Amino acid sequence: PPDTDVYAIPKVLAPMPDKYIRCAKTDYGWYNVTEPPIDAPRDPMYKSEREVSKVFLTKHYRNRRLNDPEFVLDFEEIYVIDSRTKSVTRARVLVTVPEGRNRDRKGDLLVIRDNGNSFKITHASKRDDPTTVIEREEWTRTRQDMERHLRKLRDFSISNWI
Amino acid sequence: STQTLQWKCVESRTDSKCLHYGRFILSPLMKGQADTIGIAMRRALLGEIEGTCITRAKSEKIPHEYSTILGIQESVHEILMNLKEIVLRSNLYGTCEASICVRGPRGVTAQDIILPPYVEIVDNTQHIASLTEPIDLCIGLQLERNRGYHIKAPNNFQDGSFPIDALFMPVRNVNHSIHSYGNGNEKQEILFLEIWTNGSLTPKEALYEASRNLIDLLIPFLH
Amino acid sequence: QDMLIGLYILTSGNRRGICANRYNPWNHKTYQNERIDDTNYKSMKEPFF
Amino acid sequence: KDVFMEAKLERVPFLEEQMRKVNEGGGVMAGDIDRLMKSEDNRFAFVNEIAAEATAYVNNNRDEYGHKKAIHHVLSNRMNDAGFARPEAYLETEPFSPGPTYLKE
Amino acid sequence: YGEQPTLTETSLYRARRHLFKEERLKAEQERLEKIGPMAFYSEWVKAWKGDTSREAIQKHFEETGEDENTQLIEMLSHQTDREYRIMMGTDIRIRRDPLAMRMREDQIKEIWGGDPVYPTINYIQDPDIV
Repeated sequence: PPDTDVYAIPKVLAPMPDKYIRCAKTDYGWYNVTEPPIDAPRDPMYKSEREVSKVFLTKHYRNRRLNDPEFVLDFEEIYVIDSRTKSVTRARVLVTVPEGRNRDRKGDLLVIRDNGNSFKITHASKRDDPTTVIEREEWTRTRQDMERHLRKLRDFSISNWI
Repeated sequence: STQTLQWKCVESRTDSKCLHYGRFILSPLMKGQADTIGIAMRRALLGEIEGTCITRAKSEKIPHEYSTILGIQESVHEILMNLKEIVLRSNLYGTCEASICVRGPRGVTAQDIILPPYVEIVDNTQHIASLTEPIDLCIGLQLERNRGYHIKAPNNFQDGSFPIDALFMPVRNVNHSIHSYGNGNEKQEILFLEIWTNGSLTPKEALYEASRNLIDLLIPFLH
Repeated sequence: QDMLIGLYILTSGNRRGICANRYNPWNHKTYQNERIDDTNYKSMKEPFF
Repeated sequence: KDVFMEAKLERVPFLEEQMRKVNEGGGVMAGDIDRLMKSEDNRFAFVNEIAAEATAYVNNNRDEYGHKKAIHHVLSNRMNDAGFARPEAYLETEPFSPGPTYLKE
Repeated sequence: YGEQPTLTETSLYRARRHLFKEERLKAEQERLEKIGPMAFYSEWVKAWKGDTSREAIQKHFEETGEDENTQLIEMLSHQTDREYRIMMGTDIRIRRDPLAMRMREDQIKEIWGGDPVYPTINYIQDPDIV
């Protein structure tokens, strides 16, 4: 438990490496910004603390160095450290690149998705714009609400237009 | 009849190298003149003055803006962001060329911008990038000078130039106010103008330029 | 009333979803698609003030 | 070590116009009264002390008050002993007035 | 879906009006580029039986020193008041959608549903009677 001396081995849900692997440490946080009450003058008007919930660990490409001019992350092997239920799992990354097994590792953009579950690898040229991703979920999530709202009308069966 | 029209400045303060504040008072004006003058001069001051700034940048061996290079602590998008707020003073028409060809694990400032003599840098403390590796970088700038409300479409996609679409502001805020006085039979009025400016233009030259550029438009009605 | 309406209109935001785009942004197209990333690059996107 | 040294200290510009409207609206006096009352326990005692000091001011140098508003005089005197320039009696001038009276909106 | 709009299609177009209006306005503006100002500002200027095309405009500019700015001014000189007032709908800051200022009388009459059953001639008076 957070900052406690009582130790216990975690739950293993997948095979783990038995050698020395040089990997990188990630995180998945929200930055809660709840607004606390004001008691005295000059009391803070807002709060902030990270809520890391998933620590992915991505192996280096054949365990290279940090400064050598061949730095590439090995996205095939990624291990997920959950927080809600203490456990370590190996990721199930997917590759849609037509090159398949034989490819250039100097740039293969990795896409993570909902709650650290989906995992895809795509060529770095076809990276989605920041606005397109935001507009994509907004369009999908609000088209369901509009359809749900319009479902109660008597003419919903004979209709069109979205 | 008496006290013909004139302008006088009481407050004129330069805070920093790229900040300029001025306030100006007009002469006895009749009723209603102050509003029209303030509105017209504010509309002219906001955008009428040509502003000289970069528009493009030719980065070599970078195919997309999210392709930050090792040795530079600022991403390519951040390099453009830094090369968006640079201040230049000039009287150019059209365009020119520039370059940044250095190799040193050190800081880079505005002095690195090779410029023709008719474009001069306004500040010297502005930062561009943060080099920390012995690598060679090349960014071919392209200056330009348009009017206030100029709308330009992206072009020249062949060589991989990254648009740095800018504001062309020498001004930053204009604030007009009026005062009025009555001697019992005469409603003498007064105008107050407050001008901020980028730095490539003293905020008194703005008073002259934004009036000349409006008189130029109003003259052809006498033709 | 009046100041409240002014402040509400000021802090009202953009149009979130289907009220800002007629067609879905999934719409696999307009990628400037070819085998290389050397094509027309407009990318209107949004300003980066 | 904490990287917020200057991000929280960058000077806000364009403040010159939001320095004046405080001065003719009585904002400086209003923001000085509360700072004078920031240490007082009972506000009524503070008000009575101010009134008595103003009465003494009127008595000692009678032939000056009627314009200076001796209450403003004592408030300025108390605010002027800890910095806080606060011109005498909070007197207002008309720097640009070749006329007798402003319209006052 | 059929012949008449349903009560759900109307309540959805009520949500997405501005998108279709923007598409119409964008198409109208894009027409100006290909057509040119001379021919575009000729629908509202009747009684000008010219060429209105940026092919013979160049021929006229070769024949006479008038460019593609004085021919436009010359056409915009027999406009008549009513035609100019109607043309003003294409103003850069009024922005009337092209569908509105071109709807037939029949379509406009359907906004309030045809003529009133009780004749309006019973209400109309003359402002200069005793």
